Amino acid sequence: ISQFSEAYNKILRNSSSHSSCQLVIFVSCLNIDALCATKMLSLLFKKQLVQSQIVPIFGYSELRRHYSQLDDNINSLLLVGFGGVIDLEAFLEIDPQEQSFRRDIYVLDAHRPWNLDNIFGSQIIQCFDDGTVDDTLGEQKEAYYKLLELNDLSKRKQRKKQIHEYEGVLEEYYSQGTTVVNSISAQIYSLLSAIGETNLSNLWLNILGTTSLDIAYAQVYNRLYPLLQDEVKRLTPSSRNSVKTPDTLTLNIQPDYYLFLLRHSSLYDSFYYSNYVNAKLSLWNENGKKRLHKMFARMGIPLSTAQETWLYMDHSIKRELGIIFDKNLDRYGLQDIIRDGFVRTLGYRGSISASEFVEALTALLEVGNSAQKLTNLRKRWVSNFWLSWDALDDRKVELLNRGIQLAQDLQRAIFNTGVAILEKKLIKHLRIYRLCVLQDGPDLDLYRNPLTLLRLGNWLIECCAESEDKQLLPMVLASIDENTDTYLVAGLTPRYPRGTKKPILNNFSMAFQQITAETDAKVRIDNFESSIIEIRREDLSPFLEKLTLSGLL
Amino acid sequence: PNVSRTIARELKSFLLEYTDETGRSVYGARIRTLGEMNSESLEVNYRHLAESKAILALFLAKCPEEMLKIFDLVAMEATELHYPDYARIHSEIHVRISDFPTIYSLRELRESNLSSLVRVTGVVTRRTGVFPQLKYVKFNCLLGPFFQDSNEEIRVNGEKTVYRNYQRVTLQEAPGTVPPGRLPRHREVILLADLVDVSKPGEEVEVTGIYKNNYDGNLNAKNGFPVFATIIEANSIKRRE
Repeated sequence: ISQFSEAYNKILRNSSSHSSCQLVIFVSCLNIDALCATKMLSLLFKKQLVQSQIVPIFGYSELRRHYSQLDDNINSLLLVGFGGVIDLEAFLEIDPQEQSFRRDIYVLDAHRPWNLDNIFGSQIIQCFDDGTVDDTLGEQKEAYYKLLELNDLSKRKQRKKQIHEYEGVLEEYYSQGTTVVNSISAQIYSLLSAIGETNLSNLWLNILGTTSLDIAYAQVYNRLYPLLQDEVKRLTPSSRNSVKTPDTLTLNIQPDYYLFLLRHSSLYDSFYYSNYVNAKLSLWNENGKKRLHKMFARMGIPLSTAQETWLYMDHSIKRELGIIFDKNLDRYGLQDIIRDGFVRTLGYRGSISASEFVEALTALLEVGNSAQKLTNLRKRWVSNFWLSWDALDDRKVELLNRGIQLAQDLQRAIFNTGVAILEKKLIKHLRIYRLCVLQDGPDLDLYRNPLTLLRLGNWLIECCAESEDKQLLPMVLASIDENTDTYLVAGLTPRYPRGTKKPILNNFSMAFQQITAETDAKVRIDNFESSIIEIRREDLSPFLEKLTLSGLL
Repeated sequence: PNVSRTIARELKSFLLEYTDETGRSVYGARIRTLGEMNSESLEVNYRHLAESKAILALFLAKCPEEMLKIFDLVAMEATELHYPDYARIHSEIHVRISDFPTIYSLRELRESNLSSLVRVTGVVTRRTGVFPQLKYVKFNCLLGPFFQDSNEEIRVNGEKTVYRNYQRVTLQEAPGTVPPGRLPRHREVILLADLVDVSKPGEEVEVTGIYKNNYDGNLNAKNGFPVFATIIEANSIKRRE
């Protein structure tokens, strides 16, 4: 509810000290956006050389272990991606200490709607709600100034009728789907441009941030291109090349493709594993696989030349890469492939597509790495976080490729198993919504991570619906290996075929909390996201039955 | 002859809009198949060609040599209209031409079979390894491209020459079908392009190749007479059958 620059000067005044500082910025959690945000944030701190503590939090339940344990001198705290949904004032408590409260916890979140207790009643925040939903948002505005603090019998009856009158519309609010308005990174950059830093790798961090989520909607991002492209116009390494030159040597616009790993993998394998194309062309089917080859017969690209790594393909095919696709792809309905994208060239190393980089980092997060076992695993993810954090750095590229050799493999897993599902037609159309469960599969170790099931779930909800009449219906998935029937189940959102009228607001967040409040059968919201929960095989089936009814949508 | 060009104008009509089994052109679907497979062998049934007209079928039993060269260029034309490409893929497709009775076996052959496409059948005997043949000649200059040959080469530069794999396989007549008191005579078989490696020793194979001679070749020492060699330049390959 504040100016970004002024919130900045506040976090400046409470900061400096000695033995300074002290602030712990919480990077959270598994979302690439977090990295994108906190890296340019951390670089900004290093600019004024302000000491910081940076914590890789996984579990939402895990945050309590930290904040309740170690805090001493820390008067100014910062947090990322948490608290937009569940309020930490009740969760942490707080317990006001010393107006002009000593500690300011900044909470940065893209999630909506905000918790009601957060924005109004200033204690721990210093909210980041600005500027996306301001709004009004008159529904939260009347939620308090009316409620607080609230012949005489008719005035009591009138008063109470008014109270429930506000409580109904208030109940409409805060019970709702969790949907990201704008990427937190973008706003950190809006905060950053007011201070005056135009830095190139910074901007690349923004591009990374925005393009973190295009796998899932945009939704506003379709109109974020002005806010990026203009900035790309606010700077330039050289008016003209001047090949290369070995330095600056920076990012530029190119006809990029939702196509998967075009530059770091072989072309044919790049269609065959791509996510948008696995749908429209029915590639899980042997009968459709051929249709790809017909694409190549249309392009005049040899099959043998399609099998070869993209660095080494002939030059003629490169110069025709932006034409041939126009000549052909239009006929297959694949006409939405070509985006205007961002590509940063490091020169003699190669170039990297904005999206593919994100595929590298995601790749890093799950691989390349009774409560003791889950804690130890979540711990392994915590360590792995930094292995992924390092790849963002420019000076070490040598491990970034270790991401990509993984990012390929994962797909080779994901695709494979994905097909293993469609052969058995495991989809249960049900009535109100679509649902699935993986009872058996190869290498569930890869599927342990929330984000792995976010991408498999994504390639599957994308596959089932082209569309593909009728009625985009949200999907459900489940997997188990070890940790005694943890059976991780993540919520999902429907995918429109590039024509998106409504955000549609994932409802699993609410539907799960209704069940936690009913019989709560081995239901665990331990994962940071409201869409993804844990379950046991003993209680999963009654849970599934209680999921089927009553349907909130 | 130039008149033969007009024949092309006919056979192209046979190549695409010809239908059978209630619609659904078969040769259109073959061109579509390779096509996607891009295996560069277009396959034309003799039954259908003979069904449309006996005049071309008669041309197959008279002079296959130059007519296949007339024909496959048109096949390349049909693939060109169906897939406006493959200027970059192989730029030649030589047609396979399925069963063509005849059905002369082995030991029954005469001079009457010269220059005329003839089916043969029998067991394969151990085959030579794959040694790229010269075919087309090209250089940066520096005369022009010189096709040589099948098989003379009279009367070398190289820069970028288009090689095509050669393989010579000796086809012996099937042991079961041998008339008593007779030895299993056998003939030389010359495979080309994709037909290579399709064969394996020990197996019976059905070949459509045309028959050839040249060129004495080499005896002139123990014969007594001007006797040519007998070599079947192969066309298609199929398992038995």
